[PDB]
Amino acid sequence: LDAFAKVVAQADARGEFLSNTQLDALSKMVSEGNKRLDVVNRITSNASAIVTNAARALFSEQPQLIQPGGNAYTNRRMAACLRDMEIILRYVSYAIIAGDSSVLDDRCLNGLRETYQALGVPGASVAVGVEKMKDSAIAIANDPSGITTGDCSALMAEVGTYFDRAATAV
Amino acid sequence: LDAFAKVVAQADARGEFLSNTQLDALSKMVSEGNKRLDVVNRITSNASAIVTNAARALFSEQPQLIQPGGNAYTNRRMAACLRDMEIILRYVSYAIIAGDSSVLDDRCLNGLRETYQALGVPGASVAVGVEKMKDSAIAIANDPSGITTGDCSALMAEVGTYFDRAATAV
Amino acid sequence: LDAFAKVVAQADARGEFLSNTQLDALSKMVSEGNKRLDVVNRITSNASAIVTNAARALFSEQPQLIQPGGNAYTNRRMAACLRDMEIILRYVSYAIIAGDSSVLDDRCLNGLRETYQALGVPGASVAVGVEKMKDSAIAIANDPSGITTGDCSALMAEVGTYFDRAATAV
Amino acid sequence: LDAFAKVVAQADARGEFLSNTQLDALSKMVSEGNKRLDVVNRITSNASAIVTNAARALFSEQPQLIQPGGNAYTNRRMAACLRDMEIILRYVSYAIIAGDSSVLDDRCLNGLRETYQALGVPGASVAVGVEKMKDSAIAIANDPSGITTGDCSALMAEVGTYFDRAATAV
Amino acid sequence: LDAFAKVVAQADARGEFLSNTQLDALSKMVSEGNKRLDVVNRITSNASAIVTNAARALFSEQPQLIQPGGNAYTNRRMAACLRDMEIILRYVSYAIIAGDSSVLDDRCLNGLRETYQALGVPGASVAVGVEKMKDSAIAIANDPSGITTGDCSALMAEVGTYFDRAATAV
Amino acid sequence: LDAFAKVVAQADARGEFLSNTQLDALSKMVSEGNKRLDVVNRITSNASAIVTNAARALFSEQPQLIQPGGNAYTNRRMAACLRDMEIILRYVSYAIIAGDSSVLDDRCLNGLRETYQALGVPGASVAVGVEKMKDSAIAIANDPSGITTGDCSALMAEVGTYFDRAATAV
Amino acid sequence: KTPITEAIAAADNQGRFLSNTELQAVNGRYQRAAASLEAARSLTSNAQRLINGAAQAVYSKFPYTSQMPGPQYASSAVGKAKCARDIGYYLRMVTYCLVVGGTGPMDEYLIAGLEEINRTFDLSPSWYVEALNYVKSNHGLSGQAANEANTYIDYAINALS
Amino acid sequence: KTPITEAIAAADNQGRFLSNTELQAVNGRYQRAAASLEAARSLTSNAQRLINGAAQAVYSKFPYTSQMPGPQYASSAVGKAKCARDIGYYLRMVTYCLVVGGTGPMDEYLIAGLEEINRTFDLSPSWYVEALNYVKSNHGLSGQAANEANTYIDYAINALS
Amino acid sequence: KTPITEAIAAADNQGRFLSNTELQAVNGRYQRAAASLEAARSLTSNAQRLINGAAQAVYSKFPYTSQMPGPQYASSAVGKAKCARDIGYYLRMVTYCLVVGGTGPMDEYLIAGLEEINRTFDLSPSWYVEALNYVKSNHGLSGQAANEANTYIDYAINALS
Amino acid sequence: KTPITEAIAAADNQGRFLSNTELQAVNGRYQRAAASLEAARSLTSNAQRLINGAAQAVYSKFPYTSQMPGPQYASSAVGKAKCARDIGYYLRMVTYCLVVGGTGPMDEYLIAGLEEINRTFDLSPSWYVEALNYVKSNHGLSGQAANEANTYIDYAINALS
Amino acid sequence: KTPITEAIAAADNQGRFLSNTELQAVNGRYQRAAASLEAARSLTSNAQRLINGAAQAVYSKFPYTSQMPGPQYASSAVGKAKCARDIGYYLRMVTYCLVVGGTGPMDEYLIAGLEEINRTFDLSPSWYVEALNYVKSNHGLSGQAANEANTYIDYAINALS
Amino acid sequence: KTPITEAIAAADNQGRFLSNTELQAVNGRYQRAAASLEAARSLTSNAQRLINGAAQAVYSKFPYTSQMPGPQYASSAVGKAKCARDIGYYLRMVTYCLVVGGTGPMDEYLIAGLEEINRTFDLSPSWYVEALNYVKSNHGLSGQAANEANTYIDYAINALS
Ligand SMILES: *C(=C)C1=C(C)C(=O)N/C1=C\C1=NC(=C\c2[nH]c(/C=C3\NC(=O)C(C=C)=C3C)c(C)c2CCC(=O)O)/C(CCC(=O)O)=C1C
Repeated sequence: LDAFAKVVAQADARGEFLSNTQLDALSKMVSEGNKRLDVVNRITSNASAIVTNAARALFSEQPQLIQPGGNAYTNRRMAACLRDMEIILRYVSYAIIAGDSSVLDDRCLNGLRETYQALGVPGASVAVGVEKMKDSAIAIANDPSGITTGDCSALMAEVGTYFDRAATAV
Repeated sequence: LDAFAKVVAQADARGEFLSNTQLDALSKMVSEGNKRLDVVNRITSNASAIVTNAARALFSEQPQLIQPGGNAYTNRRMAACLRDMEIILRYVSYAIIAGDSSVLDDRCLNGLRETYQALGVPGASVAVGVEKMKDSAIAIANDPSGITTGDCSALMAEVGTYFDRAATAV
Repeated sequence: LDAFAKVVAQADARGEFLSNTQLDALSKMVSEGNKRLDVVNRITSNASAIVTNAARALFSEQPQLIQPGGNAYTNRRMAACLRDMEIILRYVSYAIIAGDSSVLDDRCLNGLRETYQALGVPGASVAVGVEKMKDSAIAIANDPSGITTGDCSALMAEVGTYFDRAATAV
Repeated sequence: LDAFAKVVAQADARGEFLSNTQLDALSKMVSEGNKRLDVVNRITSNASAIVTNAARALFSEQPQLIQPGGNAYTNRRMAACLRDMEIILRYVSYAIIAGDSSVLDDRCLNGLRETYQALGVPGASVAVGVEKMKDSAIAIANDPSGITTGDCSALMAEVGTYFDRAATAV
Repeated sequence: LDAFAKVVAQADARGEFLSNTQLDALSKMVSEGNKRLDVVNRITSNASAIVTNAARALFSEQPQLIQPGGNAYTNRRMAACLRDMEIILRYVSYAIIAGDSSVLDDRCLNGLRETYQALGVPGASVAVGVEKMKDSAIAIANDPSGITTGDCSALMAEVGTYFDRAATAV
Repeated sequence: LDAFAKVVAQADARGEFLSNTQLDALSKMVSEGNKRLDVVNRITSNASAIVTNAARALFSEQPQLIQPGGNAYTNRRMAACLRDMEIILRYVSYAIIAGDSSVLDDRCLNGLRETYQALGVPGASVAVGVEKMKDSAIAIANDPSGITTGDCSALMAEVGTYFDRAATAV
Repeated sequence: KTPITEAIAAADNQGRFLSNTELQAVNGRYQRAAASLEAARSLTSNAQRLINGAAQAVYSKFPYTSQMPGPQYASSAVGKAKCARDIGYYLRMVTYCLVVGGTGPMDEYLIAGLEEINRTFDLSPSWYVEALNYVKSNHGLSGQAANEANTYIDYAINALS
Repeated sequence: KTPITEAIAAADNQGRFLSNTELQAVNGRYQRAAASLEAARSLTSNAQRLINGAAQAVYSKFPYTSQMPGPQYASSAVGKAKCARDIGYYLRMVTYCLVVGGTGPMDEYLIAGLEEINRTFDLSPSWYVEALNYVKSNHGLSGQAANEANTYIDYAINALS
Repeated sequence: KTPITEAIAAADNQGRFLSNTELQAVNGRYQRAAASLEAARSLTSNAQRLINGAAQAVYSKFPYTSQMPGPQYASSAVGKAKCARDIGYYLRMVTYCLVVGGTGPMDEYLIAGLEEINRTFDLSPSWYVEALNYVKSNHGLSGQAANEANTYIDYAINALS
Repeated sequence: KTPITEAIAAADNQGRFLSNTELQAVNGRYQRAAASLEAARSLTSNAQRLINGAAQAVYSKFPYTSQMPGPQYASSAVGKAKCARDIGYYLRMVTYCLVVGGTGPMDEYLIAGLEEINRTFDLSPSWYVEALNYVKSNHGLSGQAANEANTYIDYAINALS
Repeated sequence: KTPITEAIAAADNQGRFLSNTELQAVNGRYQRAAASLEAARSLTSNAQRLINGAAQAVYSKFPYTSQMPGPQYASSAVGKAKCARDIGYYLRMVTYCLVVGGTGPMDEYLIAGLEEINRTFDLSPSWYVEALNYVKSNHGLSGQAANEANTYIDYAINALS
Repeated sequence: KTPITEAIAAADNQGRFLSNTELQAVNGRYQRAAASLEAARSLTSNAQRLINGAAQAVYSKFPYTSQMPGPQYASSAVGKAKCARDIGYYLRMVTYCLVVGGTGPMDEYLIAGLEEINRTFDLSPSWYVEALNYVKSNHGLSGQAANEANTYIDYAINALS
């Protein structure tokens, strides 16, 4: 679901047209559309740096992860770890454009905790990485330079919720 | 299994030839063959009407099924519902030609209760539909018009058991 | 894993080079290599006889297995039974060349007990067959005729462990 | 290719940036974009009628096509014939949105003449159908009612070329 | 096609019902049905002997085929050769039950000459094998012993044509 | 085929055992085995340098290949070109270990000329690249340093033939 | 598709000679053929009457089909001819099914594409169901010949429902 | 399915972040949304009138639908209520398409299974085509709002033809 | 596998009701069943005599099978009992095929794995071919009952050849 | 690949006409094109200056690239020309992306095979990242034109990181 | 199939140069080749004696094979020649396996199709097992040459069991 | 992956016992193992010296790696430790390859993911190529021990080129 489909699905189950209030709320989402696109573009455009800097900071804080025997030791496991960070960032970016967390939940977060537990991936450490990405992604998305000045505080709170949702799920 | 294979399978597990009594029972099934074929032909030849009339009667009695939010609301769910009625009728017809319920049990009824429970399909309502089909199918199969007069009471009881088996399974 | 890979895997998890003692142990395995190859060749070269004679002895001791209703009755079940004996012998031979039971455990024995229980295959009877193969395989492998005389007692004990592992697993 | 990609591909093969003149031509295509979208929408929105009316007129003029033994006789062949009319209309509509015939040529028209010859489909009759669709599609696309008045003569000529290309190809 | 379908296909292309004369011809085919089934059963029931005896006679007459370097030398090529003899016999038997050679032509004989030429299979030698099978198959099918005495001369001529068709095709 | 299989295949077609002279020739190939393995190892161990240096020299001599519009322009085409050089080197190395060109002919060179012609790949330029690889591969394989001194002139001539075969094929 | 080609196809799919099961299946067809061919002969001999009567039955049941303007209706000479033609097609297909012993001819020549055609040309399946019901009610067949005819007529009705 | 979920699905299918192409696609939707939402508000505000009028338009065009006995017809109170209900469903689906910016809601809730339902229950697609045409002729929209509404109405008509 | 389960399987594979072709196929079986069941009753009533005679026919044709030492031969009491047991299995399978109307029982219980078993245990197919030929020559059946029995006996012989 | 060909491809993959969603997607491109084409014109007009400056920025950041012997370095006239050529390729690709409205040209002509080429020829991705950063810092674009240019420059940087 | 072609095939299947593992595998063959080629030379030099003796060993073990009428037996001049020919084929195949260093020649020329041929022509695998056992008992090889010969002879015996 | 597990895998993939070809392959490994294990012992005994020297060789060849600020460089204590650690990893992997007789350990623990890691962290493959070349030039091995070591070192170099 996107935010628009979510309301439609609820309405259909009730056999109802959307109300004027509901239509107005959707119009409001549209009016905030440029800002939402800027958020997605800024995060996407800085994706490699967001992931890499967060991963580097994670391994610096938790050196055990990379020492022999650690879960991110070997290039194959390191690559898988970097891939997971990117995957989470990617699905968070999808949730942002959608204005809804359903894609993040359904295709990424559902069952992930159990997947990690079965593999021996330290979920708590993934959450640290995710929270590091949250901070850098928001700082980038909300950068006042090179953009028409305006208020994106609501969007930044929403973006935060998606990152937090991911961190909680692991 | 068909009725013939059922006896053979039991005999093989015992390493035994069929007895004369068993052979006579199979000969009796053969002698009733024309009647059995008429039952299958009559049900098949009226399949669309049997399903449609039963479905219409079901939705008339349980209007909730088709109202918005109901399990048979939307054309996709309605089509799936009609399909299930047809599927059950089809497998019942197979059981009739076989003189054995194994195909109905193995390919259709096994796991169906749990399938419906997982999807939210109201199994009890499916059973109402199945019982409606039972009554119309038997009325059609046992119609005295346009056929050499004879006694099909045993067959009609057997046909009833297959429908009942399906209704119980959901 | 083979014996060499096993030590390497343990070392990598510790981030360590193999020690001189470990290297010497591997050199010792290499020096025993000709004997190990003779064991594998002798078992392989007599595989049909090992399986067939063990199966025949099993069915002679447990006639119920082959009587009508028995698990090895019918040519399809008999063929499956002979196939399983061959499969176990094959995986035991792999373990021998590897000097490690991991292939036997991972690809053959894991889940086999439960597989047999679900099918109704008498695992205890399979174990009798496996133990019969053990005795004939070792007698063949350790035959003093037609080979440079030497001591293979350690290898024969090792071979025994693989057969025993298989018997235990069922 | 679309019109934009076509120029880029030619430029890349020469190792050149697009010229200001080329950029201006692309800007002009963009400025005509609303009209182009209206053409595609109008044709799409009337697709069933365009195909059906053209097919009906074709069969009225060439009754042999539908008489027993004729290529469009039987419901399967009739359905295939209607499908081909729709397929051609669809690919023409793609060419319109692209401002380039490459998709029409590459995915639809290439080899079609030989395909029809091998099957016994009368290509000349397909061309009659295509030309009938051309006339009704242009009449619909260029309808002065219910749209901001403006000049679409260039677009209508272009649309004509795509239909003609299809007719020629068969 | 079977003989019945052949007439129907021709009629449909003309938009015509079958004539009474055509219906009578089909009734005649039905009346000869028992004899036709006996032919198919007798050939099928003796298939291994028909193929093997013909192959043995072929190799006896053309010893080059089996000598080293010969096309039927090696067990793989011999098996392929025996398989081809069986395949041809099988498709001939299908043509018999159908009362039409279309299955034999379409699925077996079409392209076979060129297939053999490309592989280096001596088609002329296959034809000798096929003609040997023809003689033994007809002798078996037309055996006066153990069957209700009657005239099958027409059927035997028809059977001959199918074998001859196969021989010609190679 | 390898050199051993080649002789066996010829013998089988004649139904003959290998002669003592033939056996002696095979023994001679075995005695040269260490040298042959050194050739393969040296070429393999320097494969990236052999390909890259040859490609660089080719593009330096034929700058058109890499200029816009040239066949090796774009990173995708450059990668494909480097891949082809590696593929040819790889198949030549297979021919060396086999002492037979059949793998090189069958899996690589057959149809390559026509493949290149259809794509517009300049086969003559590929041949220049192949000949450059020949010279560097032989220089590496025949390097007198770091190896037990001996005569490899026959092997170097043989290696040359495989490279030449590849160059001719394009 | 016929009972015989289906038997051949099953055998061929499994790389084997015809089974005794398949020979029994072909015998089953041969036994039923007397009734089938009787039905075919009768329907054919009465074709014009059945077609004319069936068309009239449709116009009677659905009077608007003779009145409403439009190419999809029998409100023009062309339309009335199209309708009688179609009904004739259905009857002819039934006779073909009877002749070969299965629905193959109807499946290939008529049922494949049926839903597309009826939707595209705005033809109502119910019109054809009435025509088919008229044929059932008026062929005058008895016994197993009637059974055979009605089986194939009912097959067409099921496809239209 | 919506313009946004389609963009996400395309990106995800290729294991990549949203492309600039996909952001432009979402912008395209946002730009069109003013017209779409205007159409939705209007159709909704006029729903009862459009539904009632559309039903009457069908009964007028096809008088037999009010007369002929049978559950498939609007010749009973239940039947008339079913018909108005269905027309309301179509209108509601059109408003949903306008809201999300694509046919997803109509495709999922209405078009999937449509042909089966109409054949099974003997409902004529042409009845619904007339209802939809009435809505086009009577919504009173202008400019791009009218274009948006008519695009989705025409999509339904195409599915029924 | 039986004629009836094969009909059901074909129908089910195509998601459809049993065809008239398949009903004719089942009728074909029912018609043939009188001959099949007669053959089954007779072979069963004469089973011990046929089995004993068949075993003797094999020992007569292949005298070494009574003489040569080894578990694969009938040169021991155990071996003679194994042989008579096997011949009994073949006869029993033939009666099962007659009962169900096809080779299914023989295919599942005997033919699947046959080549592996005969090679593994060094049993010669030709021994069993002689036993089967004895049964054909000595069952004393006539007409279509004889045809049915011989069809299944010949099927086994073909599998062994 | 372009926004328009992607729309066509999606439609064609599903055997359907272009959707209203896809028309909105193409509209989205048309709306963005003013900014894209402005960026393209500007970058093109300033190409030589941007290329020269970018090359110098790389040599400044990585002084060894002008000094170390080897074909992979800009320490020879040939090497310096190769480097400026490559930077020109990147800039030209950016203008192509702006023109078509997506990364298709860069993906096909430059990114496919990039990792192989850079490893094979010992070229450091970081050299190119610096060149691209110079272009961002020096194109002098504003507003959405700057956004468009930077989006494609950043796409290349991401591919190199 | 040979040790070398198997190494090449494995490498090629993975798109890579020969591995050091594969070079070691080829070295392994080269080391074993002295014993293999010694065995081949010896068996070849003694071929007629081994073939004649093996045939006699079979006739001795299975006296009926010289007596029973039928094309499958060595009870005619043609049959005796066929038998000696076949035994010669087996011996020749063993020498080919020794020469190439694996079972490839035997697998391709003899084992593929073996079961079909033996069943079709009523040849007993046990006859050939006795011939092969005679060869093992009479080749007079020692050490690893004997090991090599016996390995391939035993491979054939396993295939026949 | 090892020479032995590859032999087992090939056999298992084909449902068969180990072939004589595969036993020869394992023998080939056993024969080569003396040289391999000698190389492993030597490299291990000299590990610290080889690692320290290799790191210095890289810093000497690429002086900027000691100077430029950034986490990817050996211009900090952490960076210098990372570099020596990595070089130690390469050396350790070489000894593992020598021990098992193939590249399996290096492939699994180091080469899989290598290109991603080097691009992500801005590490130059050429740095590692110099370290590996230092090891070749300084291990002091002779004969086949040197050949074995250099084969695996060259394998790593090829992967980085
Ligand atoms: C030529 C073929 C044969 C020559 C030689 C011989 O003189 N008669 C020829 C065959 C005939 N068979 C006849 C009667 C007949 N055959 C069958 C066998 C089939 N029925 C099917 O259900 C089964 C398939 C599973 C087959 C096989 C049957 C049942 C009959 C009828 C009863 C019988 O007489 O035994 C005849 C007589 C003419 C006829 O009745 O049609 C000939 C001649």
